[PDB]
Amino acid sequence: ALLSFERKYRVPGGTLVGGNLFDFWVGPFYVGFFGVATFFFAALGIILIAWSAVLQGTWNPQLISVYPPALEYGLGGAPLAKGGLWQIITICATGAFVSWALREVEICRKLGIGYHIPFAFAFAILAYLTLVLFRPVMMGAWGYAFPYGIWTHLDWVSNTGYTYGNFHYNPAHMIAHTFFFTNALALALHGALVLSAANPEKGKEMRTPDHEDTFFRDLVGYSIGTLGIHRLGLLLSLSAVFFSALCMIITGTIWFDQWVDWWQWWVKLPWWANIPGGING
Amino acid sequence: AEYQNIFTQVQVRGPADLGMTEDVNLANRSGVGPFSTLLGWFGNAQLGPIYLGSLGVLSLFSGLMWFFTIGIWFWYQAGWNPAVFLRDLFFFSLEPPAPEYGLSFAAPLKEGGLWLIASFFMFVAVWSWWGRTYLRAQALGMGKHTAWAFLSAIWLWMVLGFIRPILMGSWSEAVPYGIFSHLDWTNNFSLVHGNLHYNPFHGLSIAFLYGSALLFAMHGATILAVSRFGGERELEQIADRGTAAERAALFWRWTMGFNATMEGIHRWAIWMAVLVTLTGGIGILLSGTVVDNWYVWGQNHG
Amino acid sequence: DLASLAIYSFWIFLAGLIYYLQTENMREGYPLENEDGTPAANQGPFPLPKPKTFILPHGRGTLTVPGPESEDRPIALARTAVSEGFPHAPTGDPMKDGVGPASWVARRDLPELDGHGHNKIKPMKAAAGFHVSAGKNPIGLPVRGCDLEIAGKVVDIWVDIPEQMARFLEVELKDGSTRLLPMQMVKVQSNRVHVNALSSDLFAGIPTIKSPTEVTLLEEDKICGYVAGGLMYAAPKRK
Ligand code: BCL
Ligand code: BCL
Ligand SMILES: C/C=C1/c2cc3[nH]c4c(c3C)C(=O)[C@H](C(=O)OC)c4c3nc(cc4[nH]c(cc(n2)[C@@H]1C)c(C(C)=O)c4C)[C@@H](C)[C@@H]3CCC(=O)OC/C=C(\C)CCC[C@H](C)CCC[C@H](C)CCCC(C)C
Ligand SMILES: C/C=C1/c2cc3[nH]c4c(c3C)C(=O)[C@H](C(=O)OC)c4c3nc(cc4[nH]c(cc(n2)[C@@H]1C)c(C(C)=O)c4C)[C@@H](C)[C@@H]3CCC(=O)OC/C=C(\C)CCC[C@H](C)CCC[C@H](C)CCCC(C)C
Ligand SMILES: COC(C)(C)C(=O)C/C=C(\C)CC/C=C(\C)CC/C=C(\C)CCCC/C(C)=C/CC[C@H](C)CC/C=C(\C)CCC=C(C)C
Ligand SMILES: CCCCCCCCCCCC[N+](C)(C)[O-]
Ligand SMILES: CCCCCCCCCCCC[N+](C)(C)[O-]
Ligand SMILES: CCCCCCCCCCCC[N+](C)(C)[O-]
Ligand SMILES: CCCCCCCCCCCC[N+](C)(C)[O-]
Ligand SMILES: CCCCCCCCCCCC[N+](C)(C)[O-]
Ligand SMILES: CCCCCCCCCCCC[N+](C)(C)[O-]
Ligand SMILES: [Cl-]
Ligand SMILES: [Fe+3]
Ligand SMILES: [K+]
Ligand SMILES: [K+]
Repeated sequence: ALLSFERKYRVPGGTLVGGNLFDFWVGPFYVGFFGVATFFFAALGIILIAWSAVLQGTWNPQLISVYPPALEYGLGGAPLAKGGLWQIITICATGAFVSWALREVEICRKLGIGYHIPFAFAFAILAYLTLVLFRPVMMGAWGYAFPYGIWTHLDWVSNTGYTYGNFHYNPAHMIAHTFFFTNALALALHGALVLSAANPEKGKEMRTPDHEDTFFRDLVGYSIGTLGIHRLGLLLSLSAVFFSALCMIITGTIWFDQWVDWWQWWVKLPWWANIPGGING
Repeated sequence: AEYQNIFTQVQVRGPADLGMTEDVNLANRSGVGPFSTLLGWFGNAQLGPIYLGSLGVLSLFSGLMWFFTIGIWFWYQAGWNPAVFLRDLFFFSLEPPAPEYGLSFAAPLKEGGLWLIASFFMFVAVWSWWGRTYLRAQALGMGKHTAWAFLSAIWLWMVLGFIRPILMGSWSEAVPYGIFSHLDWTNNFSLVHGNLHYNPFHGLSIAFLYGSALLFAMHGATILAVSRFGGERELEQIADRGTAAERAALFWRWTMGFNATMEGIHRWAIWMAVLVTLTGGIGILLSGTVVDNWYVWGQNHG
Repeated sequence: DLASLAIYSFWIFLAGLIYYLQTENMREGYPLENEDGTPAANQGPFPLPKPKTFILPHGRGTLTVPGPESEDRPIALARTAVSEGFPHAPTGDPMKDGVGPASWVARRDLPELDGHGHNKIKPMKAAAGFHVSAGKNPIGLPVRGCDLEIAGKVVDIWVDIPEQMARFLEVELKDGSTRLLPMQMVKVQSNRVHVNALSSDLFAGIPTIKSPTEVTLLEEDKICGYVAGGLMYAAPKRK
């Protein structure tokens, strides 16, 4: 089926591969070549996960886990039952994500809009590839990557972090955390601002962006504007993920001690290292 | 290549915009500040005006009182030596009363009496500021969504510093005012309760937190992608849908099989974000009051 | 156990909320339709919400959604297949007909008003006190199309007065008439403005506006639609 206004936009064209061959929909879903790619990769990966489940011996979402090859295997293959499945599933997953983004590009071209959405998605994809590919390879083993299971990958976050003490002290992770929390704050405000203007007091008229600017200036003395708030939400979000990937790309590679000790470079600065008093004197 | 609308190419300025008046007491509105051309490359260049009624000055005053009360204690921890004050800036901490003093206000000032003082100023400043978010919307005839969302963040903060200390019987449970010290508080809170990763409300908080970065990435990218049809003029696209709103909806429908409206997306947005601190506050509130170990609880309840 | 009760309750509340949010997002484009315009059999598992009504300011009326839904325009497309789900070929010139990436919506043929009832968007010449304040001022620059030929010259900027931003460049063509180009679709360079969406020969076909000092929502959608459609539709013949 189609929305009221949809048919005028369902024209040929936009594809990057295959010409008219996969230029069609399935219900609401656009296909394209990269829809087929996504389906193949995703279906393969899911099948392998269900297979890796019988080798483990459980069909329970909260127990199915697919661990990478152990550190003994370095950066080479491993028997399927012992981390080859994880490796090929990782290839499927990279395959499906990259396909999904390229499928979004084709939708972008058919609709005459900018490419901002798959570009933004590519930041998430690179965070994933940091954990499963870039950092493992820089560290010499696939075993440093996280397992694919609901609770076991949480255990991996905890064990990886505590390997460096309290992980809060990773300074890139400190910046990332700030962008995540700022982003949520911006999201709550933006959503509440537009809705407070579109849904004013009972019986009143629908307010204007002018009211939206006025409201925030009244409140904080500034208003970023309706174009700016969308620039902002995108920038906070992608920066959060960038500094996420950055905080882990540097951990276990250029820095591998307790992150709390990294901060001693500040306190042991010559002009104040040895003054008495304070917490470190 | 194509222009991406991330940064303005040509700024234009006109007379300083003093804003809608509606029912606002204009006597309490300042005059406009300067114009930041720097800001103008990303958002608005105009600073000010700001409204500052009595509730306004109250909030602002107790906020700095909270802040100076901490910084006073930080100087004394530095023995008034400016060089150590900077050197140890992230290590100073204004700690709450020890468990001995319970919920009382009897503790000496250098043993949590000062914490309670700064906390009082914080309490006053936040709650008055909350009233400001309601009142400034009322004066303009707008909905109360902003104050309602703000309440959700206030929820967690209230739980961390007030409701949960009270339910646990002592101020010692509350968060200390300090950079590194409250990070440590966070880590030790998790260890003491058997790993918050097993708190189901903590997991939900993360899903909404991650989700907010997902949704605002999606949303912000979508509006930029259709800003070549005026997409960011959202209120008028709500009142009279344009090709911008239709291409936006259809991108997502074609991608994931369903889509939003120009208004509805903002309801997804406000809820994604406010559920972060809503589930968050619940999960903290339950910790040590009802559940002492989230691993243990997880063994019996799922 | 209280925590078990709280989390079970929350999952129920979260399902009601998602249901609520999904229905709220069906106030446009629903009911679903077949490609021929009739109601589709399968509408999904979510019902239409009870209508709501927005009170527009400045006597502009109201909007009630969901409501009866019509494109309120002819659509020059035809099926390319004998079953559902394939593309629909333009029966004419797709940029002239306003289909595909060249599509426009029959928005109200009035201009958008600010909070004081005045037109949101004015050419800068008619905007008291408005001037270029940073970046290269485009007024006077030649405008170059994607075929690398000059199609015109910038003669003003059309500015959003309440938000104080540039929204269109007004470009004058060889014949002395002007067009509006969306600001978001030009690249202001030091010696020119570059428009990659249109070749020089398609500039004359940009929809024109009826009054030289305002632009209506309907006119903006035709201009924006047309220019954006050039990305797919100019690319063959020129680049
Ligand atoms: C991001 C930094 C860390 C990490 C740290 C944490 C922590 C800490 C927590 C989670 C939590 C979750 N994480 Mg994790 N997580 C990582 C990487 C991933 C990846 C990935 C491929 O890169 C995926 C798919 C997930 C998925 C998940 C969900 C099971 C859950 C809620 C996420 C959410 O709402 O996100 C925002 C996104 C949305 C709202 C959109 C919808 C996303 C849906 C829910 C994802 C479903 C995944 C599905 C179960 C996977 C199998 C797919 C099928 C095989 C096809 N994580 C890395 C290693 N993640 C939480 C939890 O409760 O876990 C038990 C939690 O507390
Ligand atoms: C070792 C650390 C522990 C752990 C311990 C805790 C503890 C303890 C808590 C969290 C909390 C949170 N954690 Mg955890 N957390 C861990 C692992 C993680 C991981 C991960 C990758 O594994 C992630 C992604 C998270 C993420 C999160 C968030 C979802 C959540 C906070 C919501 C929020 O925004 O609060 C921030 C928002 C607020 C505090 C509200 C602020 C509102 C007030 C009103 C603002 C006042 C401003 C003031 C006046 C100053 C003004 C200055 C201005 C400039 C003027 N945690 C591990 C297992 N985490 C919190 C939570 O909710 O848990 C359920 C919490 O308390
Ligand atoms: C960069 C800023 C943010 C950002 C941004 C954006 N995010 C986007 C877009 C943008 C802009 C899109 O355009 C796109 C989309 O359409 O949205 C609706 C997308 C999407 N973001 C998803 C998940 C998501 N985003 C997260 C984070 C952020 N996103 C950050 C914060 C997180 C976490 C953990 O935080 C999650 C879980 C999907 C919903 C969706 C891809 C679907 C897909 O690619 O389908 C194609 C693939 C499949 C249908 C399944 C493939 C199955 C494999 C082969 C088998 C499984 C392998 C796997 C490794 C197993 C893991 C188990 C688990 C327990 C560990
Ligand atoms: C999920 C829900 C999200 C969310 C939601 C919402 N959050 C809101 C609203 C909503 C909806 C509002 O409506 C309201 C507001 O109006 O927004 C513009 C507000 C707010 N959320 C603030 C901070 C915050 N939210 C956080 C969290 C989330 N919130 C989560 C993620 C976090 C953390 C830790 O994560 C923080 C730090 C303030 C900006 C503001 C309160 C001001 C106050 O109560 O002031 C009272 C204090 C004062 C008036 C003065 C205090 C003096 C200061 C220290 C200044 C000294 C300056 C010095 C001289 C110079 C240098 C500066 C240097 C120190 C830097
Ligand atoms: C240059 O130096 C000068 C002196 C000028 C300065 O002023 C420098 C200032 C500083 C250096 C200040 C630095 C400030 C910080 C480092 C702030 C750090 C604070 C945090 C990290 C906050 C963590 C979370 C805080 C929380 C959760 C607070 C909760 C507060 C409660 C909800 C309040 C409840 C009230 C109480 C308990 C008091 C009793 C209640 C009544 C109602 C009476
Ligand atoms: C992982 C994909 C990232 C999204 C990329 C966004 C910009 C892509 C531009 C595509 C143009 C392709 N081409 C060569 C046909 O023009
Ligand atoms: C969150 C960003 C806050 C920006 C604050 C801007 C302060 C308001 C400026 C008021 C100017 C008053 N004065 C003296 C110039 O007239
Ligand atoms: C309003 C958007 C709704 C987003 C849906 C969030 C999915 C939650 C999955 C996280 C699971 C958390 N838990 C309790 C199992 O730990
Ligand atoms: C949080 C769990 C993620 C589940 C993904 C849900 C995607 C639903 C897409 C539904 C659209 C398909 N259809 C035919 C029903 O329209
Ligand atoms: C969601 C409600 C949270 C609190 C419910 C009642 C518990 C109050 C605290 C009592 C128990 C605390 N303590 C110290 C005995 O563990
Ligand atoms: C965490 C996000 C939850 C997404 C919820 C899934 C919604 C899919 C149903 C959309 C209905 C599409 N339909 C049939 C009405 O067109
Ligand atoms: Cl809502
Ligand atoms: Fe928006
Ligand atoms: K315990
Ligand atoms: K002028």
